[PDB]
Amino acid sequence: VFLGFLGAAGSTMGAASMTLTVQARNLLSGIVQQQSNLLRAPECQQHLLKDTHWGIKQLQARVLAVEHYLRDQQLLGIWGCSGKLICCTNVPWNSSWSNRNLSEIWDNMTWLQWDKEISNYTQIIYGLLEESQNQQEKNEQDLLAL
Amino acid sequence: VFLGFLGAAGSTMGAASMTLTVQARNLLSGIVQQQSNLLRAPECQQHLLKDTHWGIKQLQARVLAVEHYLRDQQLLGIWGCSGKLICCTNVPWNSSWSNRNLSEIWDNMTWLQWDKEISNYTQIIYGLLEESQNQQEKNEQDLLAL
Amino acid sequence: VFLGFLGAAGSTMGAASMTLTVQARNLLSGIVQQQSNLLRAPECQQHLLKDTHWGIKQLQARVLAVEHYLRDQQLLGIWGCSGKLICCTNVPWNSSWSNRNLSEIWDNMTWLQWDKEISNYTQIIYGLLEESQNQQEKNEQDLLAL
Amino acid sequence: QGQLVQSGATTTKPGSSVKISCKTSGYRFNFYHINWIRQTAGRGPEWMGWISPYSGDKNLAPAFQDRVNMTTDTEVPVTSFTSTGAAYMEIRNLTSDDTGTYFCAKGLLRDGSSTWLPYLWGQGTLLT
Amino acid sequence: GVRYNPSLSSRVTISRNIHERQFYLRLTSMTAADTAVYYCARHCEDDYGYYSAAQS
Amino acid sequence: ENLWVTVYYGVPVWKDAETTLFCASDAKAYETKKHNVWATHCCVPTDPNPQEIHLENVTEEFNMWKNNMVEQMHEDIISLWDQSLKPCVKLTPLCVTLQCTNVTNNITDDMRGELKNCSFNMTTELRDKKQKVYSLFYRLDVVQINSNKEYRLINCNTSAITQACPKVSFEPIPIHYCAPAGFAILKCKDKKFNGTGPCPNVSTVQCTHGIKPVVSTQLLLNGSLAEEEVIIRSENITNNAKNILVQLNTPVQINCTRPNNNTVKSIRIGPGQWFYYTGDIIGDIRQAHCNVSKATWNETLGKVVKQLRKHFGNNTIIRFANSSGGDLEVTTHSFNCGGEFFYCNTSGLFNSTWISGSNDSITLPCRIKQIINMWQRIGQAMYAPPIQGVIRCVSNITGLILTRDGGSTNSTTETFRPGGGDMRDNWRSELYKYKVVKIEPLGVAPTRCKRRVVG
Ligand SMILES: *[C@@H]1O[C@H](CO)[C@@H](O[C@@H]2O[C@H](CO)[C@@H](O[C@@H]3O[C@H](CO[C@H]4O[C@H](CO[C@H]5O[C@H](CO)[C@@H](O)[C@H](O)[C@@H]5O)[C@@H](O)[C@H](O)[C@@H]4O)[C@@H](O)[C@H](O[C@H]4O[C@H](CO)[C@@H](O)[C@H](O)[C@@H]4O[C@H]4O[C@H](CO)[C@@H](O)[C@H](O)[C@@H]4O)[C@@H]3O)[C@H](O)[C@H]2NC(C)=O)[C@H](O)[C@H]1NC(C)=O
Ligand SMILES: *[C@@H]1O[C@H](CO)[C@@H](O[C@@H]2O[C@H](CO)[C@@H](O[C@@H]3O[C@H](CO[C@H]4O[C@H](CO[C@H]5O[C@H](CO)[C@@H](O)[C@H](O)[C@@H]5O)[C@@H](O)[C@H](O[C@H]5O[C@H](CO)[C@@H](O)[C@H](O)[C@@H]5O)[C@@H]4O)[C@@H](O)[C@H](O[C@H]4O[C@H](CO)[C@@H](O)[C@H](O)[C@@H]4O)[C@@H]3O)[C@H](O)[C@H]2NC(C)=O)[C@H](O)[C@H]1NC(C)=O
Ligand SMILES: *[C@@H]1O[C@H](CO)[C@@H](O[C@@H]2O[C@H](CO)[C@@H](O[C@@H]3O[C@H](CO[C@H]4O[C@H](CO[C@H]5O[C@H](CO)[C@@H](O)[C@H](O)[C@@H]5O)[C@@H](O)[C@H](O[C@H]5O[C@H](CO)[C@@H](O)[C@H](O)[C@@H]5O)[C@@H]4O)[C@@H](O)[C@H](O[C@H]4O[C@H](CO)[C@@H](O)[C@H](O)[C@@H]4O)[C@@H]3O)[C@H](O)[C@H]2NC(C)=O)[C@H](O)[C@H]1NC(C)=O
Ligand SMILES: *[C@@H]1O[C@H](CO)[C@@H](O[C@@H]2O[C@H](CO)[C@@H](O[C@@H]3O[C@H](CO[C@H]4O[C@H](CO[C@H]5O[C@H](CO)[C@@H](O)[C@H](O)[C@@H]5O)[C@@H](O)[C@H](O[C@H]5O[C@H](CO)[C@@H](O)[C@H](O)[C@@H]5O)[C@@H]4O)[C@@H](O)[C@H](O[C@H]4O[C@H](CO)[C@@H](O)[C@H](O)[C@@H]4O)[C@@H]3O)[C@H](O)[C@H]2NC(C)=O)[C@H](O)[C@H]1NC(C)=O
Ligand SMILES: *[C@@H]1O[C@H](CO)[C@@H](O[C@@H]2O[C@H](CO)[C@@H](O[C@@H]3O[C@H](CO[C@H]4O[C@H](CO[C@H]5O[C@H](CO)[C@@H](O)[C@H](O)[C@@H]5O)[C@@H](O)[C@H](O)[C@@H]4O)[C@@H](O)[C@H](O[C@H]4O[C@H](CO)[C@@H](O)[C@H](O)[C@@H]4O)[C@@H]3O)[C@H](O)[C@H]2NC(C)=O)[C@H](O)[C@H]1NC(C)=O
Ligand SMILES: *[C@@H]1O[C@H](CO)[C@@H](O[C@@H]2O[C@H](CO)[C@@H](O[C@@H]3O[C@H](CO[C@H]4O[C@H](CO)[C@@H](O)[C@H](O)[C@@H]4O)[C@@H](O)[C@H](O[C@H]4O[C@H](CO)[C@@H](O)[C@H](O)[C@@H]4O)[C@@H]3O)[C@H](O)[C@H]2NC(C)=O)[C@H](O)[C@H]1NC(C)=O
Ligand SMILES: *[C@@H]1O[C@H](CO)[C@@H](O[C@@H]2O[C@H](CO)[C@@H](O[C@@H]3O[C@H](CO[C@H]4O[C@H](CO)[C@@H](O)[C@H](O)[C@@H]4O)[C@@H](O)[C@H](O[C@H]4O[C@H](CO)[C@@H](O)[C@H](O)[C@@H]4O)[C@@H]3O)[C@H](O)[C@H]2NC(C)=O)[C@H](O)[C@H]1NC(C)=O
Ligand SMILES: *[C@@H]1O[C@H](CO)[C@@H](O[C@@H]2O[C@H](CO)[C@@H](O[C@@H]3O[C@H](CO)[C@@H](O)[C@H](O[C@H]4O[C@H](CO)[C@@H](O)[C@H](O)[C@@H]4O)[C@@H]3O)[C@H](O)[C@H]2NC(C)=O)[C@H](O)[C@H]1NC(C)=O
Ligand SMILES: *[C@@H]1O[C@H](CO)[C@@H](O[C@@H]2O[C@H](CO)[C@@H](O)[C@H](O)[C@H]2NC(C)=O)[C@H](O)[C@H]1NC(C)=O
Ligand SMILES: *[C@@H]1O[C@H](CO)[C@@H](O)[C@H](O)[C@H]1NC(C)=O
Repeated sequence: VFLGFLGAAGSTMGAASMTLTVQARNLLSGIVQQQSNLLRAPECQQHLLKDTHWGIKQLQARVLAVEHYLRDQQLLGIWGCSGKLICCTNVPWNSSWSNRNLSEIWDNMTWLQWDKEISNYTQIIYGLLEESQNQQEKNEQDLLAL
Repeated sequence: VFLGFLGAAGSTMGAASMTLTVQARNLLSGIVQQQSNLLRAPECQQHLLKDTHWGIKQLQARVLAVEHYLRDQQLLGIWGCSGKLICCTNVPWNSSWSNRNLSEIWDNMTWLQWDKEISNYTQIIYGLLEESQNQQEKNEQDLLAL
Repeated sequence: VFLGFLGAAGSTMGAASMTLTVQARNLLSGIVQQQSNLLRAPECQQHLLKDTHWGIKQLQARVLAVEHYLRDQQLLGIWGCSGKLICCTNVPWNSSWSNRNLSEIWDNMTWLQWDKEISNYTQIIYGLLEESQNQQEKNEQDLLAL
Repeated sequence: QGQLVQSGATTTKPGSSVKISCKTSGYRFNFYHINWIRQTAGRGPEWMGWISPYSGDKNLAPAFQDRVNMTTDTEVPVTSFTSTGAAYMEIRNLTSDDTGTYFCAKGLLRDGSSTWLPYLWGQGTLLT
Repeated sequence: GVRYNPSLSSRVTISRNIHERQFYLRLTSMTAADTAVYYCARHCEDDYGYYSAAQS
Repeated sequence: ENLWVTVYYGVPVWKDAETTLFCASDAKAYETKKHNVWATHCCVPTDPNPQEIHLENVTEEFNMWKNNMVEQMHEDIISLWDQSLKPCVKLTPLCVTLQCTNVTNNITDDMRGELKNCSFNMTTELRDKKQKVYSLFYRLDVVQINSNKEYRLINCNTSAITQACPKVSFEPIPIHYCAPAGFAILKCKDKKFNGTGPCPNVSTVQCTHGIKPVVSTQLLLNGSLAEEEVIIRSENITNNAKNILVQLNTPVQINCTRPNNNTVKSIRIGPGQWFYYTGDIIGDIRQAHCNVSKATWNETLGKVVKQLRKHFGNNTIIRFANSSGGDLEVTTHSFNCGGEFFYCNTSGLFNSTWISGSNDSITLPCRIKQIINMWQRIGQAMYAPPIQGVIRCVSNITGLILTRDGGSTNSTTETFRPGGGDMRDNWRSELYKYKVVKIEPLGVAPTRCKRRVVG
């Protein structure tokens, strides 16, 4: 049985990592009903968008949502993890970020307080994540210049 | 020789499966000409978008198209099939959906009447598709908690 | 040390191919600040979008940017290279396109003058790129009809 | 799901030509081939020929190669995946040995090796 | 105005003053059999069924 | 071997965010209302069943004063008001000089110069040749500019005026505010938990509950009631500076009627019949009023002062006798009923042992204005068209808007008067439980696994 959207937000990181598809779905099934415009097709043409800037304003909100999706898919793309929800990398874990052991992290902490504890070094980790790939780019570069 | 956009819609499922790139292209080359705004750049500035809500209305139509693309790419993403056009999964085929044999399906049926015959159980198959991955998520979970 | 956005535009093709992540980032960190709407959330509500079509006009510009991103990710998708920045294909290199050897290309030319020299045959190469996959589609087709 | 109706039976003396009509329904008439087969009384039944309603290409047995003319009426659409049509069969020279039961059939699959193979049959007709 | 009742078809004329916000009925050669109670009633039929709300 | 970073997409992580919400109308189409109701007829229908997903173990900080969902809703209501006022008839030429005389209040009514008889030497076109018509005006709408009984409508030298279309209705309907995908609305479901602080009990929703945009100033009307005990909301500082928000557990009932039997008159002003007015009253001349059961209001005020000394924390002299006013909107309970705008003397409710008692049900005199300046800043005023017949509406009083008079007198002074607070405070009164957050689904963590193989 599945706890529902964001159900494991108070669960251990391992339990939420088991239901990450659940959190992944609310990125799409909020935006499937709005792009549908099936219940919007007939109601006063296109919900009277003439002299109603809330209609455009509403539309701009829909744009922000798909724009955020594109930000996350871009990050998964430049880290070579586009197709997968869980991917391992080559970046070693610098201990200065967090000193907690594996058992304490995955069976004693929630993703919220973890993201709060590591929000300080997120940019650095992303930099290593954008950098580390670059050594794969370079190995492919060796295969390119023969 | 290539039958053209949606050319194999009346062909056997195997023949259309050979030209799925053709149907894939009309998702992009309708929207390349509109994002181009090259023939739109000079014609009365931005096609007079002041006091013309059809211009915004037009724009909202363009938004719906890229929004639908994002729905399909999200589904390919959460099924771990982002990079490929044909991917095999772990979900076994429950016979209650269709009792037809392989030869009758791929060399006697078109994709239209197939999609019509299985539209009843599409949501269930998607649920198994979102669920089955979750066992891969769990195998990666075993590799995570060591 | 990293030359910066588009820094290796005058460098040899090999050097730019080493810093393609740098050029890849300006697709996302221009559009992260605009979708943020954090500095836009409070300034006169939504930057007064009533009786200001520049606001909508501005929004349409943001749409064109994410639309172009979707064009490139679609092309990487239909070439089976979604997850990777460097991918090798099955298409052989027809010599009529360029007669230059590998050393002269990667250690003597920049990406600009290369793209200018090959802009003539880009569509043909894309056609082979959309076609060649189709033989992979067909191998998967052999595995489908058993 | 499909049905193959056949014309009424009739007895004509040898020497003259005749025509059999096989009306279709319950499927896409242009999708499956049309086969004509005879059951000989006193010997083994023999396949006679087949013709594509769509392609129009016809291939007959050498036992009826220059003695049979086939024609396929243009299909009449019914549903999004159901049409109706008419298939006609003809013989030039009649004899007493031509007596026997006749049937019209449709194809099994649309592609593959078993494309023109008879699958769904008609009720049949009797001759002189 | 498309049609009237066939019995009184030639003696009935219904007009519609668009801008005046009204619509009128005319009945010529009034007889004692036409003595009755008259109403004006509205109803909406949609071939499309394509509106913001449901009609009557 | 060592520890390696691993990317996780779709982690339950959120951050405080302000985003653009959108409207949603209940899926009735409101066919029984005859026009559009705050122009929210054209608004996405709610899902037949909303999905509310409880979040076990989750404790999130809320701030109803820093929610901003209030400011967004406020601007939305203002803009809807303007969008419904724009196409209607503007009474710019109607600011001609009026010759008006006083007319007697009845001998059953307090003799006041109220409802003035005004004749118009105004010409509309050449065709009119300065026609003389007469209309009934409430005293508040008109001012005596020059003597000899010469008058003009108030505001006419300051700003324009526009007439609310008669067709459009001001009745507030429930509106569910929804967030787009990638954002979320968090709902605190602890009934007793005060407005702000950490909520141990949190659920997530795609859309909020049905919030009625009730225009009010002194007392909150037709809202939602807090369960169990009533709730009292101030800011952190609490020292004569904020506006006290009160949410009741039991609703009081208030019936407001305008007994005058108004009619219609002076139709055509512009090309075609364009303007409604008040004919002579038919029947008795009675002034508008509202009753509130004296027993229930004394009980409710008692429980209020009990909870005041509760949140206060210290025994102190809490009085209600006094009340102070700025303008008109704070001395009177301003609100809207049936399309007419009522302004009521609340002094009987805010005195000291006012009962006895003296009435079965307390009665409050209410005057009526057809010229109102709610969200009309400086420039555009609105004329509410007259309503034919007698008016009578029954309202739930769910909340209150108060203000302290904090004063370091060693607990001697401490007086609470019914402020006429802004309308945003009304939105805060129903948005206290909701909050907007953005999902940051990207988490990286070490699980000592490496993708050795490439490609
Ligand atoms: C702390 O957090 C927890 C965790 O979230 C909070 O607990 C939640 O509280 C919610 C509100 O109380 C509760 O919502 C319940 O929803 C149930 C199912 O929802 C459907 O039905 C309701 C209406 O219920 C009716 O229909 C269902 C069948 O659909 C019947 O089974 C019921 O018996 C009712 O006949 C719809 O509104 C929904 O849209 C769904 O369709 C309901 O069962 C339940 O209804 C009962 O409580 C209502 C008041 O909340 C009441 O109006 C309703 O009539 C039901 O009351 C029962 O008992 C009375 C007693 O007099 C009787 O007269 C009625 O006939 C009826 O038998 C709720 O609506 C969440 O389910 C719940 N979640 C969990 C996990 O516990 C908690 O509130 C929160 N608290 C604090 C202090 O922080
Ligand atoms: C919100 O936060 C809370 C934190 O408080 C969190 O609660 C934790 O929940 C997780 C799981 O979701 C628990 O983690 C696992 O718990 C396993 C134990 O579960 C069984 O045993 C429980 C203890 O029973 C004892 O007492 C009875 C006598 O009453 C006795 O017979 C038993 O033998 C045992 O000694 C029990 O409570 C539990 O619940 C059911 O059963 C009881 C009756 O026993 C019934 O009363 C309950 O109502 C309920 O029906 C269940 O029986 C634990 O074993 C496991 O550790 C390893 O063992 C298992 C094998 O059993 C492995 O499969 C597993 O992978 C582990 O390797 C693990 O610890 C955790 O203990 C809770 N922590 C608490 C309660 O403090 C919530 O889940 C959070 N929720 C969200 C949504 O985030
Ligand atoms: C729309 O729907 C219709 C359905 O009616 C569909 O038509 C089907 O089309 C598919 C292919 O697109 C066919 O499937 C394959 O057909 C192979 C046969 O093709 C050759 O043979 C045909 C029969 O010729 C017979 O008669 C001649 C005498 O006239 C004789 O010499 C031959 O030996 C043979 O007995 C023939 O019609 C066909 O067409 C060309 O040639 C003829 C002359 O022969 C000419 O008149 C035509 O104008 C045309 O030029 C061609 O010669 C069949 O073999 C194959 O089965 C296996 O064999 C091949 C090896 O040959 C394998 O490669 C293959 O993979 C298979 O394993 C398969 O069945 C199918 O039969 C059609 N069905 C019909 C017509 O009912 C349309 O394609 C659909 N279109 C769309 C866009 O959806
Ligand atoms: C814009 O375009 C220009 C084109 O003009 C381009 O310049 C090219 O830059 C690339 C690299 O970015 C060069 O490619 C490599 O250069 C390697 C040589 O680098 C060393 O040697 C240089 C020559 O020094 C000679 O002279 C000194 C005496 O002064 C002597 O001691 C030396 O032994 C040698 O004989 C030198 O200029 C260079 O620069 C530093 O050092 C000098 C002092 O030596 C100092 O004065 C400078 O200020 C600076 O500090 C450096 O010392 C070359 O070896 C290499 O070829 C192979 O060898 C190396 C191993 O060394 C391998 O690692 C490598 O992979 C190769 O296999 C390669 O050729 C290229 O030569 C430049 N071309 C020129 C200058 O014409 C810019 O980079 C472009 N910029 C952008 C952004 O696009
Ligand atoms: C807080 O919540 C309360 C909830 O009650 C709100 O109070 C409600 O306010 C609304 C809007 O102000 C009221 O709706 C009005 O109801 C009136 C009831 O009138 C009845 O009688 C009328 C006359 O009866 C005669 O005619 C009818 C045919 O029409 C015959 O069947 C009948 O036998 C008689 O011969 C009827 O016309 C009417 O149908 C009722 O039966 C309505 O009169 C009124 O319509 C007026 O207003 C419309 C909107 O502007 C306008 O379009 C119309 O043309 C007309 O002018 C309107 O529907 C609720 O009645 C009222 N609830 C009550 C009183 O319990 C409250 O407003 C809300 N907010 C606040 C701040 O308090
Ligand atoms: C468009 O369509 C309309 C009807 O659909 C046609 O109008 C009809 O015209 C016919 C004539 O062709 C009318 O029929 C005749 O009406 C005469 C007048 O009837 C009125 O007046 C008498 C006397 O005052 C009343 O008693 C009666 O109730 C009517 O009020 C009758 O005098 C005629 O009767 C005689 O002639 C017929 C043959 O025509 C004989 O059979 C009779 O026994 C009798 O001798 C006859 O009934 C008909 O009434 C008209 N329709 C209507 C509804 O009134 C139009 O002609 C047509 N358009 C065009 C251009 O033609
Ligand atoms: C607010 O004030 C208005 C006044 O502007 C009131 O409206 C008036 O209501 C009174 C009733 O109290 C109306 O008077 C009655 O009108 C009836 C209807 O008259 C029309 O219909 C008849 C029949 O077809 C026509 O012949 C006639 O010309 C009208 O078109 C009459 O039938 C009544 O007469 C009967 O009753 C009286 C006693 O009431 C008897 O003395 C008579 O002999 C007869 O038996 C009566 O005249 C009056 O017409 C209304 N005014 C207008 C302008 O229409 C509202 O009622 C009031 N608001 C509320 C809520 O009450
Ligand atoms: C604001 O004031 C209004 C009055 O103008 C008030 O509205 C009324 O509230 C009562 C609730 O006490 C409603 O009556 C109930 O309605 C429900 C819904 O249909 C029924 O299920 C109820 O029947 C059951 O309960 C009765 C006892 O309450 C039993 O006797 C009965 O057999 C059933 O078991 C009951 O009828 C009433 O419908 C409304 N009035 C209108 C017009 O809607 C409102 O409650 C006040 N506001 C607040 C917040 O309380
Ligand atoms: C709602 O109640 C909470 C809890 O009492 C109030 O927050 C408290 O404020 C006091 C004084 O500043 C602090 O001592 C407490 O530590 C606070 N507790 C919490 C949980 O925040 C809050 O100010 C009240 N909000 C109102 C009255 O609007
Ligand atoms: C005021 O409140 C404090 C804290 O609750 C308490 O210790 C003190 O006794 C109270 N004093 C009075 C006079 O109520």
